[PDB]
Amino acid sequence: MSLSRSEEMHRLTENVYKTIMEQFNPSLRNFIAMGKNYEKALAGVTYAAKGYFDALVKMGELASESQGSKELGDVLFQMAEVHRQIQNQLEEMLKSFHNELLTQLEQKVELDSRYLSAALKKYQTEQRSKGDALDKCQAELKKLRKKSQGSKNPQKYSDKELQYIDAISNKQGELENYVSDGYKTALTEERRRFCFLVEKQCAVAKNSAAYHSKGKELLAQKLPLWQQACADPSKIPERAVQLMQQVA
Amino acid sequence: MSLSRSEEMHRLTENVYKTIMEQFNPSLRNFIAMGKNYEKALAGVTYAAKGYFDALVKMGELASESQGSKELGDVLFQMAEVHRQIQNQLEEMLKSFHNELLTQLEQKVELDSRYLSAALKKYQTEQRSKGDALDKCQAELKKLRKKSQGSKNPQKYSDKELQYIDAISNKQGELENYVSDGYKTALTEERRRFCFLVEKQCAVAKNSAAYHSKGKELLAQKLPLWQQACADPSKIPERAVQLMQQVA
Repeated sequence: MSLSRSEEMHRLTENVYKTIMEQFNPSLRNFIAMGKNYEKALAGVTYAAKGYFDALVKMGELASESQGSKELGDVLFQMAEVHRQIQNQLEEMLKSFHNELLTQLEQKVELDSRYLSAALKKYQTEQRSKGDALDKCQAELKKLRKKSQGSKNPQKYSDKELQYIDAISNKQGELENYVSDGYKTALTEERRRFCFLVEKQCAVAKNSAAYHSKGKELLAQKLPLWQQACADPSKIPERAVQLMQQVA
Repeated sequence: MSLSRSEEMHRLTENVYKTIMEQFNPSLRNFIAMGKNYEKALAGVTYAAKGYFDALVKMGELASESQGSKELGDVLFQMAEVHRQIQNQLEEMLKSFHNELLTQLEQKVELDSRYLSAALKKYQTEQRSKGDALDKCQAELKKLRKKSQGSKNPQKYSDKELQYIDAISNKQGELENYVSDGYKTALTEERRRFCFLVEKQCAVAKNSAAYHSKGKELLAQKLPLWQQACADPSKIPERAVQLMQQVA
């Protein structure tokens, strides 16, 4: 009963390590690879966005120097400025994505390769030698019982038999305790790794939220004004109207 | 005066067309090229993000199948879902950036490349023609005024002079109206081009704001729940606590 249940925990414990080594960590390596690709792609946007908003600033310059669209100069400059602020918050999340998520997860899989192997082998080696010491102890008592039973004075050898019964109970206790500790440890190892992944994700999501809220905020202020500014393409500047009046 | 002012307005009108052709359109062509680069960079994020979120879903599956982190499966699945909805808004801005901004601006430069030259030529030709017609009338008056002295019936002379003065002021009105209308038209041409650019950018920014506000909203409501879910990496599942109790 205690044996059955203990051997089951032993199986469960082994399955946990096997699952981390064979499923969790290889899938996590793929997640990391996919994340490096994502980082590469987002970083690619950085450079491209800058030549875009530089080109936009250039149109703002031309507008500044125009005969009748000078107002649209500052509008174009503020469109570029809004981006500059947004793209900066992006770069903040990109730094945290690299430094806090990717680097930390990579360091963790790297450590695990030797750690999990070693931790498993140590568990297996010790669990086995504890079982073996118990088995040997049980065989020793069984021999002693066969000897004492077929003897005129069975009482004589019983003090050693009682001592053997104690040793057996202690060893069985030690084995069961070792197995239940190993099982709690295995579960803790499994859970800490999922939790760390979720923790790292939350960290970048907090940076994404700050990035998006900044984007929303800056556009809410500026967009109605930009929409109003370009709203009348037929608008002649005062100087031009005065000039036309002079030729009249 | 009016003729030197009219000539000045002629200069300013030619300057507008020259500036559009020599500065605005070549700079807009660079802006379009930079836009295409920005577009390809954004397109590169699309499938990189999909690979990353799919890898996150795989981690969610493992968590679902785990011995003691099952509730983190749902957390990981919903991170991918939030990612996906946000990425979907980015794709709508990408769509309109292409279909509306880049496509429509390119259409505009291409029209100018074939026709603006002709609008200028037409204006220049009609302006010169109206200027020649005024010059002719003024010459006729000047010629008449050489035989002004000494003639009989100064009244019949005045009647002739009045016909020439009327012809002149008619031709002068025509030229000056043509030149002020030309100047107003050139200013409107310049302004329309700048306004259209600003208008296209406003349409993209509106899509950007929808994207940012979506990210902020979804993250505002899910993030607290994500942060709490992984807040205890040492939690042992109930079934396991009972298992260990049974043995001991």
